[PDB]
Amino acid sequence: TTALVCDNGSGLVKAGFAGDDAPRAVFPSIVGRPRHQGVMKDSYVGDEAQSKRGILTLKYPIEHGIITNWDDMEKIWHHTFYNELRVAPEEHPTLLTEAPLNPKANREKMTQIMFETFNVPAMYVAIQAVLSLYASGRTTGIVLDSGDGVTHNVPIYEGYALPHAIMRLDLAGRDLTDYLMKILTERGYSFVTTAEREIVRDIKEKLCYVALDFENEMATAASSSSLEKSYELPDGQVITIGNERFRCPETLFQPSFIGMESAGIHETTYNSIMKCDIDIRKDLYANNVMSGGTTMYPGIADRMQKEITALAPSTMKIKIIAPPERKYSVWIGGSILASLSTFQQMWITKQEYDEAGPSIVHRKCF
Amino acid sequence: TTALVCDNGSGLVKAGFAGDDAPRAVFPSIVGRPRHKDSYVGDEAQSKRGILTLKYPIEHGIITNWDDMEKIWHHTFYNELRVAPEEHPTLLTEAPLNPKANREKMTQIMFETFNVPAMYVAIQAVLSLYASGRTTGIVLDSGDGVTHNVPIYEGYALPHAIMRLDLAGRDLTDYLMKILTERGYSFVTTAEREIVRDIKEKLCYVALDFENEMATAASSSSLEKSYELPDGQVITIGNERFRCPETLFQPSFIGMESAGIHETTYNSIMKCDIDIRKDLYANNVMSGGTTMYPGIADRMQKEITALAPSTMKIKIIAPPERKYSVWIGGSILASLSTFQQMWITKQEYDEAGPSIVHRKCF
Ligand SMILES: Nc1ncnc2c1ncn2[C@@H]1O[C@H](COP(=O)(O)OP(=O)(O)OP(=O)(O)O)[C@@H](O)[C@H]1O
Ligand SMILES: Nc1ncnc2c1ncn2[C@@H]1O[C@H](COP(=O)(O)OP(=O)(O)OP(=O)(O)O)[C@@H](O)[C@H]1O
Ligand SMILES: [Ca+2]
Ligand SMILES: [Ca+2]
Repeated sequence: TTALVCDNGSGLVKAGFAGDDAPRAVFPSIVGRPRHQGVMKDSYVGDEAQSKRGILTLKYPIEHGIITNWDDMEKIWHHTFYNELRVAPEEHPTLLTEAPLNPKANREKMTQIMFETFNVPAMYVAIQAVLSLYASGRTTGIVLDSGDGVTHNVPIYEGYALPHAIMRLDLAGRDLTDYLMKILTERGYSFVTTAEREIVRDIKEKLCYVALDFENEMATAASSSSLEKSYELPDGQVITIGNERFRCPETLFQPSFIGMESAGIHETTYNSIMKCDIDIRKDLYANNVMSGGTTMYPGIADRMQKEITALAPSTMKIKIIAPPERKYSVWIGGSILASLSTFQQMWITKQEYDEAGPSIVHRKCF
Repeated sequence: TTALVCDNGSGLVKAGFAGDDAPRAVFPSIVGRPRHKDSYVGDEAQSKRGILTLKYPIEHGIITNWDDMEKIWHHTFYNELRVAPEEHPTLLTEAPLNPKANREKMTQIMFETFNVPAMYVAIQAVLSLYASGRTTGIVLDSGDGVTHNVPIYEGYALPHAIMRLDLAGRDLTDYLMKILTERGYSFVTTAEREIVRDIKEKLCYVALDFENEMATAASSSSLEKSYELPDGQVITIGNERFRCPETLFQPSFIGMESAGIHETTYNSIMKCDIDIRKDLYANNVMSGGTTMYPGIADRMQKEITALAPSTMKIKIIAPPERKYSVWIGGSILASLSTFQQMWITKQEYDEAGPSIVHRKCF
């Protein structure tokens, strides 16, 4: 009996089979329906909704990690089981993930749908950051999770997230793509359409990096061509990318670049640690673990180590852990968790759900 | 707000307040009712035994008489602890392999009969293990009514591997009575049973080599101890001292064909995966009143060494507190910050019902 792991994000669904080192299916968390359906019942999910976007209204059922459109979330889950993983959900225990401050009612609804619409034999809901931390081989540390829609700091002590100390930055991967489009248009190129967004996304993921000292790099890029990289557009046209390589992800450290007054990710990290008890801060500073697609920039751990060092006590041991496989560490932590012997008894079974109802899900220990 | 901890056993209730180092209330787990209405509990039921029919609501650790158990809980709250139970979260304990229906009924009664604001049910052996500073190990819990081995891996009792010996302290008392009577004394009445219990708890010990000690005992008087009876007669107890608890290792002494406590320990380990066997062998924790005999840890060490692979590191931990370690584990646990999260609340119970209790995590 193979368990399933589904990590539902704001931008991407990551789904697959417990025991694997990577999600088998990764696709856009988008549902499309024909314009004016409901005021006048077809629907499309992920790459297909995107490819058929022309007369569909496209929606993201999860916003900042939290499910907000239930009907469309059902379509995402259905598609995930039957089209992407090609499984009968009633044959498999299914681990799902949730965002840092997911309301109880939300968790209960997810639970009801899994058992009553999908008929899963068993399920579990884990905190995304705790899974990432587990994947890094720890039960204590502070997770920076930067995805497509939202960025969170989640301090965890001996297995337990500290909810009072969670910090949020309302910017992540999709904002960085849009800003790369903006500033790259400003050079003289034109990146504005949805096809051009796809290209820009590929540039972001291939050529961007976090500057160790931002002002030294701006100067270098202005002095020399040494920081410049070639890039071939789908049509064979080669173009050149300079300081926008590192200005784009600089937004995480300086959200003012997209007109936001929020604290950059180094500040959210510090702030989150400072909300925690002095007795555990040393442990958190030494176990700063980065996760999510938007932590993937070369140079980001180096830059964070520099910033945290500036904010923290002079003698604090600081360490930033950025695992190569951090892009899907939330999913991989789930894969690990759902595969080990000790967790077998942690699943919530259909019989338990039948006797207790959905609030059974809250009594949870991973 | 102070949480209550009630560890209900077959022979004794141990009850008190979390944060305390020991239970404030320890009394017999007995309810008496007139022979032909009022019921009495514990010491008062005993003082009235001549006009009451006395019953033990818990047998081998499992609650079997529910009306009488409700009387014990009521008396514990109101008369022993002097608390209104609707003002305190309450941690209760349970036997290994306590049935699900039983655990649910306990929960129902706490919320619906005693109106507790919150409660929890913890496995006795897990609490003992926790009190000793461990989350993996094998507990031997020997009480008044039953003996169990409970192997525990990272906080979780492994139910397929739990072993039981249907003899414990009350059996050893009776047996001491019998063999003292055979020596020529006579201990038959209930008054004489209390005397013999005192002798058992004061003068018995577990021999390292039984057959050597018997030979020593017949040889000289060097193992004889004097004991003043309440009336002031001084009697002599000899190989009595160690024959009595030898029953733990040799249940045949009282006509039982079951495995002794060294064999149940070993058998329990061997029902567990090889992956954790070394850690179990190194972390044998003794708990319960009937593990108090001087000599018992050394004798276990010997017996387990003989059964285990010759190279295996063996360690038997017998905390001086072990008579109340279940209770003390509960006290420690219920005082922790992170435990406030783990209580089942009345609102949770109202939403889910009694089956909510099983998703426990202590
Ligand atoms: N190598 C990379 N470099 C930079 N960005 C990347 C890289 N790989 C992925 N990303 C970005 O990461 C984002 C997807 O990450 P992730 O799956 O962690 O987010 P999510 O779970 O969908 O969203 P959220 O956690 O905000 O709800 C996309 O914006 C993607 O463009
Ligand atoms: N020092 C001692 N030496 C020997 N036996 C002792 C000693 N102290 C207590 N006992 C015995 O321990 C028994 C009670 O232990 P405990 O409270 O652990 O049992 P219980 O929880 O009531 O029963 P059970 O665990 O079997 O349901 C009594 O039979 C008592 O005589
Ligand atoms: Ca995510
Ligand atoms: Ca007991």
